[PDB]
Amino acid sequence: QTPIRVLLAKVGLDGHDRGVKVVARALRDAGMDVIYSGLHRTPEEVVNTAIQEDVDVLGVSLLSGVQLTVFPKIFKLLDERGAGDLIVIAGGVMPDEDAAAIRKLGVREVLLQDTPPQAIIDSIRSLVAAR
Amino acid sequence: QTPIRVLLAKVGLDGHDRGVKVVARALRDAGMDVIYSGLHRTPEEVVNTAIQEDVDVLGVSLLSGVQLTVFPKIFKLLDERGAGDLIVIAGGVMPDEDAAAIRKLGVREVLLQDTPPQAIIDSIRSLVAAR
Amino acid sequence: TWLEPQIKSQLQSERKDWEANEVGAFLKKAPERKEQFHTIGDFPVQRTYTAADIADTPLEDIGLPGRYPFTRGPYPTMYRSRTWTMRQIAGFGTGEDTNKRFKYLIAQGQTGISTDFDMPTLMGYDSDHPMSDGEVGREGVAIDTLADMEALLADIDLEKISVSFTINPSAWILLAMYVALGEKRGYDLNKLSGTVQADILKEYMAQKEYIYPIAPSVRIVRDIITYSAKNLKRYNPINISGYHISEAGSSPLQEAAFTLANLITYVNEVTKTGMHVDEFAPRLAFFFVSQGDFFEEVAKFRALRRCYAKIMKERFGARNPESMRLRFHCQTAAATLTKPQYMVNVVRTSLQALSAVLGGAQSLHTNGYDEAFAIPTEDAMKMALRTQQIIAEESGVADVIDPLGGSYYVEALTTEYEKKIFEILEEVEKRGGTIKLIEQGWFQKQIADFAYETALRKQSGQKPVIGVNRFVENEEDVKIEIHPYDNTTAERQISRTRRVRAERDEAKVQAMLDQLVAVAKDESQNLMPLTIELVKAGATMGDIVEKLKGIWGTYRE
Amino acid sequence: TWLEPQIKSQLQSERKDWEANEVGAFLKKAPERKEQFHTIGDFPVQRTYTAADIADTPLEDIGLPGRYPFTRGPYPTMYRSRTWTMRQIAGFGTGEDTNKRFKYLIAQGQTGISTDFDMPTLMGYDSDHPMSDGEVGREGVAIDTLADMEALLADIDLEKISVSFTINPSAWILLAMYVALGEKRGYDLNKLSGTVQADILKEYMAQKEYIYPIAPSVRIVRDIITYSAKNLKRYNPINISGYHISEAGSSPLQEAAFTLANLITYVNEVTKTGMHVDEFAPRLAFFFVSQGDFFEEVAKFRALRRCYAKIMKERFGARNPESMRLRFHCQTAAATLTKPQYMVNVVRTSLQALSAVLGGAQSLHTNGYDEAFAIPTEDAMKMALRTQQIIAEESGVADVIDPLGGSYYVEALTTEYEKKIFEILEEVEKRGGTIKLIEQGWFQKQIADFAYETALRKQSGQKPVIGVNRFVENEEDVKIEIHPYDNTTAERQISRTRRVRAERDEAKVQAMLDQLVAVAKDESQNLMPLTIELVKAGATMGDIVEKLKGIWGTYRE
Ligand code: B12
Ligand code: B12
Ligand SMILES: C[C@H](O)CC(=O)SCCNC(=O)CCNC(=O)[C@H](O)C(C)(C)COP(=O)(O)OP(=O)(O)OC[C@H]1O[C@@H](n2cnc3c(N)ncnc32)[C@H](O)[C@@H]1OP(=O)(O)O
Ligand SMILES: C[C@H](O)CC(=O)SCCNC(=O)CCNC(=O)[C@H](O)C(C)(C)COP(=O)(O)OP(=O)(O)OC[C@H]1O[C@@H](n2cnc3c(N)ncnc32)[C@H](O)[C@@H]1OP(=O)(O)O
Ligand SMILES: C[C@H]1O[C@@H](n2cnc3c(N)ncnc32)[C@H](O)[C@@H]1O
Ligand SMILES: C[C@H]1O[C@@H](n2cnc3c(N)ncnc32)[C@H](O)[C@@H]1O
Repeated sequence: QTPIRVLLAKVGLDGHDRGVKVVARALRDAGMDVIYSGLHRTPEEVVNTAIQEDVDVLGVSLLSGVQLTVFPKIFKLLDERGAGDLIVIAGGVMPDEDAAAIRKLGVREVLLQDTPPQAIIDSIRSLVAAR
Repeated sequence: QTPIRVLLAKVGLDGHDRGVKVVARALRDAGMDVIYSGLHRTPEEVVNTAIQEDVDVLGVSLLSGVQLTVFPKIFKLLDERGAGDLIVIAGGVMPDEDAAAIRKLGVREVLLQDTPPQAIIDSIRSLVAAR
Repeated sequence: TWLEPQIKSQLQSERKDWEANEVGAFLKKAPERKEQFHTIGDFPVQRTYTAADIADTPLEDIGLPGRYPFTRGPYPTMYRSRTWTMRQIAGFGTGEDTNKRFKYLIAQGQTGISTDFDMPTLMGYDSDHPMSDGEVGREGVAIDTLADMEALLADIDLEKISVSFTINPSAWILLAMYVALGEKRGYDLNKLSGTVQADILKEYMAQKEYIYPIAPSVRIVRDIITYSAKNLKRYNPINISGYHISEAGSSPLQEAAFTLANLITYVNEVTKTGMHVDEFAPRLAFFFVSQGDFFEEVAKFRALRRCYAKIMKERFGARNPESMRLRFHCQTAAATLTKPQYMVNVVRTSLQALSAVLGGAQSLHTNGYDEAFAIPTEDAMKMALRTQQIIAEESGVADVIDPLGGSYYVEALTTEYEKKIFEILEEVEKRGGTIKLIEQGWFQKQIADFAYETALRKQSGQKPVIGVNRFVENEEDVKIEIHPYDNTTAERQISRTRRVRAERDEAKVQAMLDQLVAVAKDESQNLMPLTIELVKAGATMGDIVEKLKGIWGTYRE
Repeated sequence: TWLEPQIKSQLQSERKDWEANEVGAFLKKAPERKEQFHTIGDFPVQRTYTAADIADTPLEDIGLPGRYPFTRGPYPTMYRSRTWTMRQIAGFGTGEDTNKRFKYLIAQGQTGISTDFDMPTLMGYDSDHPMSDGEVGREGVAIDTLADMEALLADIDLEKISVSFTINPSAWILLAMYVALGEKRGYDLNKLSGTVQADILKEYMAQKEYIYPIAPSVRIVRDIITYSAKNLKRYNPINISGYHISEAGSSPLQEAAFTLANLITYVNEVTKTGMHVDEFAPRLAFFFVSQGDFFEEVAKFRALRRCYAKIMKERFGARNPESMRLRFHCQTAAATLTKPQYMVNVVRTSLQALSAVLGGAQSLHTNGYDEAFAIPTEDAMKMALRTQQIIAEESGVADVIDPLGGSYYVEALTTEYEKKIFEILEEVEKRGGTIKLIEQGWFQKQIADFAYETALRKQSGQKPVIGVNRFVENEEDVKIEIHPYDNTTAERQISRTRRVRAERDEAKVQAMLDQLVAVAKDESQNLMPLTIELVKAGATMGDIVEKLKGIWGTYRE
């Protein structure tokens, strides 16, 4: 019955963290166990942490415009380690068609700029309950 | 060798006269004989004045959006009185296609909003010389 | 005196030093663009203003908002309590057409209704009059009958929203229709908030909408004013206007001063009836432009409020503080907006909207980016409302009253405007009054001179106009949605006017028109009560207007 | 004291009266929206400000522009002599790509060049490094070699236009390339006007672009500063930045104060070399945001100039007046702009541009209406330039210096910011300095708290955001042109980098890298001369960056 374990990640050279720090505080305050990957992590580093830390959800904050390169790499590593049942969500900033293209890859939710933190809390609890 | 005789007109309910008063002063100062029809004149009143006053150019300032109704009426009256050789010019404000449609009716020049007064002086002297 | 003379001396000595040391050295490195800079309204400006420059203006002339002379605002709470009315002009086709736009504008966040009328309506003609041909519902809404106003204001709670009518020589007819509508609807007349522009003096001077000669036309304004004072507690019978004077080509000084000249004429005409200033002055209102010179326009608005307070108190002997507080509607300067690079108008209108807010306007219309092309689209009006809503909600300017108060420059310019305004008002009186000067074409000649100098300055490039004489582009891909004219408007409108005339009691309407001539023949009687009965009975504006031309004649310049 | 105490008493007595009479009566009719109003930066604001509110601020602290403490502006002539630089950011693909945009921006009226770099370049990596994958020329231009800079600045007269580089931990490499380019071109180095952002303290605090630990990274900033002071007379070696602190989620007070905290650290590091403050302080420069609170942002800019003057004179003992005059580049707040109803950003950016101009900025970037979508299009940048050009040429605000000077509100808020800034600067010193507090994450925790409170205020609707929590629309027809990424950028860029490495004297470059380690091992020596020889010799940024990681290591939070 343990709290929802969320890994909030930053992938590539992206140094945008205002949004990710906002989400992190929102979830910790909502009673979740929150792990922040830190800046400048590789997809392999991020995937390894999600598994090692046995998180329920892997949340990727992207503002660098690398989503279409990053997400296929993440899934390729998750399939390899038998971790395809991990809930992968995204946030940040990207075109609508990019949001669509990543959902088609297996991303369960894409909550972009202006998403109120309560909507993020709600979606996570909703995704964890569905599984 | 007499000065260029210009009739500046206002047709219909149009009370916009800032532009027409600017043109009038510009032409008088350029050495032209300028007649101003005054506001709220009919096309028949305007045509009669152009003929009675034996003007070289009939200048219609329009800002009321009636150009497509007014101009056919003016030409119909000018053809009747054997005054088709009268130079008819227009100014004011109208869509580009309206400017085009009146030129197709027989209007020799259309000098709309922002036209510097020197360009108006020049075009008139140019049109009078051409005939 | 508020400034310690030991400090005023220090300031003046220090500046003279700075003009020869720091300023002198820099002007060698790189001189200024002009030997003397001026506002757009031709007032010379200093490099900088210090407290010394405003030492001769007592602090009482600045003071507090909602306290005499009201330089800082007519209300003590201003926008911290109630935001200015976001009141956008709407007008085209028939009543039904403009009613659809009212509803759109309300859904987009407008808090007040503004209505612009077509030329026949403005000029006092019915839609089927020969002078109306090709002009019905084109430049604004067509109103011939009370039936059209019912279509216009359909599903609009007149007791819950204010309704403005941009109507002038035929304003009394539209006010009679409004009253008749309010009665029909079972509303309390004293709860009806609204305005009719009505100011005829500015029509002779600038807007050019007139029916009758000056004298009978002023008497109508007077009847509108006296009727409203006694019957419509929450109604604004006039907007003494400067907007049109500016837009006709005037300077901000001519705008301010000529509007005040018109106010004086009106107050004298109303008080001549034995009506005390305090019975109507609280309900008088104004309409000004917010032009391009950001600081000059703010100074002008504050100067107008101060001048108005002083005139009402000192010249008219008003004792009610509301008689001295100037309330005004503002519209951004349409004459500053361009056909080339039209989206750039959004920037121009933002600054002008801000000047109006900093200026303490009660009501504001922001122009559409499509100003130089046609009457606005929904998107253009939506953008004009978003502009206001950003200033009101995101900028913070609404939370501190008269934030520019104390500014050495704004205070000195406010004071310069005041003195220059009084100086003009004095000449008008010395030259024989407003009416005589309107008859001599004195106001109009001054406006025309400024308009011509503006045109020459645009031509030389001395007055920068972006897209016109600066950063000019050969734009080949101009995509703009234009508001279209519905060619069924005339047919649709005449159909209703013809029906109203057919359905009515012809004998009773004709008799009431003969009674109207008798009421008009007595300069002491009010035209309002009978015009209310006429419109109710099925009389058209044309029926009323034409009947009165028989005894009054028509005006021409 | 400048205010006569007999008048200060009158003002305070009169206001207390007005609060109970006019204010008391109106609050009954209609109360205010809030019990206490505040700026966006959480400073409480009064209903109105009078001369009494500013009586405790001496007139010397206001004074005159181009005279100490420079509250009114760093120059005595400001915009009447020279307009602010209209300097728009450009950066994407290869040098050639961004060079085309420079030329477009210049043709549209930009007067200064600004360059934004991609992530590999910002992070110190060459385009073919594994960390660079999918990031080459995406978020800005790719610079690996001096060859790329030649492509970047092709057909650009570096002696006739100023060139800004938004470069940080690898700023010294780009400055070495700029110097090498200037020499190659036969230019006089002392005639090169430009800037490298270089400020690393704000990178740890907010922008997050770092390579090495704090200590060696500050030494690089110091080497940039000392080299420029002795070799580049017209060059700005740093822009001590507040923009990123604000954009990371700070308040205007945290922005102002944390930037000044960083300045103090830098001055101490440079003077420690025995370089007198007056040898470099005149050439120091800053970078601030122009946020949404119109008046607060102006107050903040004037307060920063005053605080800076006082620090340089009193704390550093500067004797050259130029050492006390704060010069700053300004960018409008990108964080205020929206994805929904994006064209409304034009209004937001107009007001923010005006705050920068009224604030006395030396250089200005206005954001594009497409800010929340992607790096800008030509049209979006064109609109941003037209915005500046309208303010400069049509508004008149450029003709009177510090027009808001004297404003009771702006003056009181300027003074409130000053005191609150000094109070923060004092705590930083008491807590052990900037570096220690950066190591404790103290600055970052304060920024994060404001950022979170902003997010919660947006969520509740307490902070109005038009299009987001106010006047929300279900826009289905969103048409926006988006700047695209050229997928040949990586291939094209690596091709050149590989060629530069192939064509060069490998032995000489490797030997020069070993010399660089020896220069870096001596904290007293400057890194600039040898980095200039390296870039000339065909060294890449990666060659230089990687070699130094071997002795310095890398930083991580
Ligand atoms: C603030 C900002 C910055 C700050 C960053 C401060 C910081 N430490 O974070 C500064 C000024 C330093 C900056 C720098 C740069 N920026 Co920037 N920046 C922005 C800006 C204006 C706002 C982003 C922001 O913080 N918004 C507020 C926060 C609260 O929202 P958020 O991040 O969107 O998060 C919300 C949601 O997305 C969601 N959420 C977020 N993460 C997650 C995760 C999960 C799993 C979930 C479910 C939800 C969720 O909840 C949050 C709360 O509502 C944007 C434009 C924009 N509108 O996004 C550009 C933008 C992101 N930046 C951009 C660029 C290009 C840069 C630079 C690369 C410029 C350069 N060449 O130097 C640098 C990069 C610096 C670096 N080291 O990476 C571009 C990106 C282009 C693109 N992707 O197509 C943008 C779009 C601006 C533009 N139009 O050019 N920037
Ligand atoms: C100023 C103005 C007014 C002033 C008029 C003052 C006056 N006495 O003239 C006021 C505020 C009173 C006003 C009122 C109205 N207006 Co108006 N007004 C404008 C505005 C902003 C500028 C016109 C202007 O004077 N420009 C400056 C002068 C110098 O330029 P100009 O007239 O274009 O003249 C130049 C050239 O055209 C040329 N020129 C002019 N005439 C001639 C003649 C010849 C032969 C030649 C060769 C050259 C030439 O040289 C001149 C110098 O460069 C325009 C928008 C616009 N950009 O045109 C709207 C506009 C013309 N008005 C409009 C409307 C609808 C009205 C009203 C009907 C609103 C209402 N329903 O009440 C009223 C009508 C009043 C009336 N009695 O007719 C619309 C017209 C719609 C359309 N045609 O599609 C416009 C386009 C605004 C809008 N977007 O709604 N208005
Ligand atoms: C041809 C071209 O298009 C140019 C044209 O000609 S188009 C012209 C279009 N004209 C217009 O739009 C004119 C509009 N004019 C008006 O609305 C009025 O005559 C006006 C100038 C007096 C302003 O009125 P309005 O917008 O209602 O604002 P205002 O009267 O201040 O506020 C309405 C109520 O709130 C109250 N109020 C406002 N601020 C308050 C405050 N801060 N605290 C307590 N009450 C407050 C007022 O007292 C008033 O109450 P009342 O109805 O009981 O008197
Ligand atoms: C990630 C996000 O995108 C955020 C980012 O990080 S993007 C950051 C982009 N950064 C920038 O654009 C920074 C730009 N910075 C600069 O240009 C400078 O460092 C600066 C702040 C000092 C301003 O410099 P600049 O624009 O050249 O203006 P300024 O120095 O005032 O004027 C240039 C010359 O005119 C002179 N001048 C200006 N006004 C004058 C006047 N009124 N009278 C006489 N001379 C005057 C100056 O003295 C100077 O002469 P000099 O070259 O002989 O010293
Ligand atoms: C002269 C002023 O007239 C206004 N204008 C005139 N008619 C209308 C209308 N029907 N709809 C909206 N605005 C109108 C324009 O906004 C311009 O600013
Ligand atoms: C965070 C800031 O980065 C700016 N920005 C970043 N990269 C570019 C670029 N390549 N071109 C123009 N603007 C850019 C945006 O204007 C934003 O305001």
